Parts: sequence; structure tokens; C-alpha cells
Amino acid sequence: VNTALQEVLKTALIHDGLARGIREAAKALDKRQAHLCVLASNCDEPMYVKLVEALCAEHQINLIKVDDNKKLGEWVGLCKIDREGKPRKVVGCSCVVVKDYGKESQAKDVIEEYFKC
Amino acid sequence: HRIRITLTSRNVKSLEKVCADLIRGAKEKNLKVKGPVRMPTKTLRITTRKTPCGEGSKTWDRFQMRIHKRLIDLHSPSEIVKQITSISIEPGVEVEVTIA
Amino acid sequence: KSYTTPKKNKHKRKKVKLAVLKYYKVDENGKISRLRRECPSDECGAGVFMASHFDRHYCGKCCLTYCF
Amino acid sequence: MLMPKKNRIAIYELLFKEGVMVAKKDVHMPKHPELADKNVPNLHVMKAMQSLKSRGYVKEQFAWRHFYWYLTNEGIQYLRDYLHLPPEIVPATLRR
Amino acid sequence: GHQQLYWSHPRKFGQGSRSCRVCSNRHGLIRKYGLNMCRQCFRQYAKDIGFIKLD
Ligand SMILES: [Zn+2]
Repeated sequence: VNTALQEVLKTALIHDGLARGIREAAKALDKRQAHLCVLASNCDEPMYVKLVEALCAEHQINLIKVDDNKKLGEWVGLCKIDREGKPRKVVGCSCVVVKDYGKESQAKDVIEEYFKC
Repeated sequence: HRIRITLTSRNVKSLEKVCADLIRGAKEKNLKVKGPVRMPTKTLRITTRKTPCGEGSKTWDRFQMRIHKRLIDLHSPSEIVKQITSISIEPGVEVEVTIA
Repeated sequence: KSYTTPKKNKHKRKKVKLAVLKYYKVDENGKISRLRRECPSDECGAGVFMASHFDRHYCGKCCLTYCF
Repeated sequence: MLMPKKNRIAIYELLFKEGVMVAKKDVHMPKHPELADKNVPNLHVMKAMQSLKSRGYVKEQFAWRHFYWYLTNEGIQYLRDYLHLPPEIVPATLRR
Repeated sequence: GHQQLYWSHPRKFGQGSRSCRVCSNRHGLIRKYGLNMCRQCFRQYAKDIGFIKLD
């Protein structure tokens, strides 16, 4: 299903509806378009785990967890110089909240099913 | 139902030729038309210097626009005027049709 | 090239690292909370909090600076 | 570059339907004669096309005020690689 | 800043608003009959506008 999440995130990057970053994502939640985002655990967060669980488990936000946030920005495509292969210098990110306009994809039904159940 | 044709051009020989052949066509197509009313020309003057620098003898050259205009008075309906005006056009003549 | 007057540089924005705690305040229990004043005008977004000075507040886009 | 993101995207969206646009040379005018439905700086527009010519995606020539840019196959390839359109469709400069 | 100081001088008159039509020259302008053209390039391109010299 991880291939389907990668395809959905990449298609959202094609359609350009997502808010790439933390602060613009906070603008999106304050404008009330919080639908799905990817969290993580056991990262280099001193106290940020309590804050991110507080903002996640508050109002209609998906529970998607990965191993670390250093590869979360790899799916976003932060600073991918020489995109035809492995980039020579990559920086990190924390979370990206996606506002997808057309919510009918090939596997969006089973992704929303995994969100609901 | 008089029709006025403001006929303007750049040259005078083309204008006189077009007026003459249109008068001939109006005579051939069995209609009433008045005589050719001739208007005075416009002589348009340009005086410029020729020296790019400030030296030399102060020489001048004169540029002239020699444009004429002709107008006629009709008695036919406007469809005949349209079908004789929208045919046999030449470059250098700009036509103007004004109803009355 | 180089003037005898020293260079008058432009206002470089300081790197305020981990300012998210300056936006969402964490209480004793996990709950959303707000501390800074928000801009009353609807031209600015709800996430765009109005800036907090020592004695007054400054609006970002609207620039409607009020006083106590 | 010091231009807004949506304005630039709207410029290449205008360039999707055509293959050329006109732009006067002036550094003290914010108004665009061709595109009038929204505000756009034509100074930054001609800076964007001269940057595109510098990186070698489009040509540029001069006639007394105006610059003229002709999109080639690599230009529309970069267009569909940038704004992420399907490669099956083509601009309307070939519809004969 | 310069974004609001581009129009510090009103360009509604003078030589600033009335520049040449050829290469933006500021001298020797012909405003007559709507040319806004310098004299020398008018002489350069005045023969192909339907002109012959008589006088
Ligand atoms: Zn405001």
C-alpha cells in the first residue's frame, strides 16, 4: 500500500494542491482543510512528539506513521538537484499536509479505507 | 437617396483612373449620377536638416506629400454602390462610403 | 568599489529555530491552545497570527497597528 | 528570482496556447498590454524570457521596442516538464 | 521603496514621456502628424512610405 501512498503523494505534487512545509500546513489547518498527513516516531525530537500527537489526534487527521522524517522529504522532493539519479546533497523536513482537490484516484478508496479502518 | 463616396488615395493618377472607370461603369449600368466634383489637394511640408554633426554648410531637404481626394453624388440605392465599390480594388486607395 | 563609509546592510531575517512552540502552546494535557493575538481583519489568514510587541501589536498584511 | 509563483505559472499558461508573445522594453511600467485580466509585471516577464534565452530554451530578437521569443521542441518539452502536462497534447501553432 | 518610487516623477509631459519611436532617442523629435520620430531615421525610412521628392 506504500506504493499507493507514494503515487498519491507524487500525483498531489503534480496537481499542486499540497502545502509543502510545516508553517503553510499550519495555515491550512487554521483554514480548516486538514485531511491527511504523515507523522513519524523515534526521530531527533526532544519534546516535539507530544506536540505532534496533540495536533494530529485533534480533528479529522489521518494517522500515517513512518520510521523517520529524514525520508519524508524524499517523497516531497525538497532540493533534488540532479533529479535523474541520487542527489548529491539533500536536506530534511518534518511534515507536509496535503490538500488534494480531486479525491478520486486509483487507490484513494483503499487508502481512505485504511484511514477509516 | 443620394450616396456620397469619399474616395481618397496616395497618388493622383490612380485616383483619377478609378474615378473615370467608376463613372464609365455608372454610365454603363444605366443609373443617374452627378458630375465629378473635384477637391483641392493637400500639400504637406517637411523641413529637416541633413548634417548628423554640427559642422558643414547648413543644408536642408524638403519632403512633400501629394495626396488628393475625390467625391461624387449618386441617385441609386446603396446596394449598387456597394457592389461597384467592393470590386476591383488596388493598393494605394482607401475607400469611404457615407450614407445620406 | 569599496566606499570609506561602512556598508549599510539590509535586514537579514534571523533563524528562529523551533518556533512551532511559539504557535501551538502545549498544556499539561494534549490540547490546542493560542497565546498570541490574532489579526481581527479578514484580509489576513487565521494562521497568520498578528505580531506581538512589548506594548502593542502589529499586523502583517493589513498593517493596522493598534494601541492599548 | 523576485516574482510571485502564480504569476509566472500564468505566464507559461498563456504561452501554452500560443508560441510567441510581444513585450515592450521599459523599466518603469507595471502594466501589460497583451495580458490585461490580471496584474503582472512585464519587467519581470521579459527578465524571465531573457533568463530562458540565457539557459538556452528559447530564442530572442529585437525590432525597435519588442522582443520576440519562438518556442522550439525543447522549449515545449521544458514547458511540459515544468507545469507537468501530458506529452500527447501540443500547442496550437501546428493546427493546420 | 522603489516599488512605490518608480512614479516619483510624473511622466505625463516633457521629453520623458515623449521619446523617439526608433531607438528611444531624446533629441530631434518630430511630433508633427503623429510620428514621434527622430529626424535622421525619418530620413532613412521616409522613401518607402509612398514618397517621391518633387520640390
Ligand atoms: Zn491583518
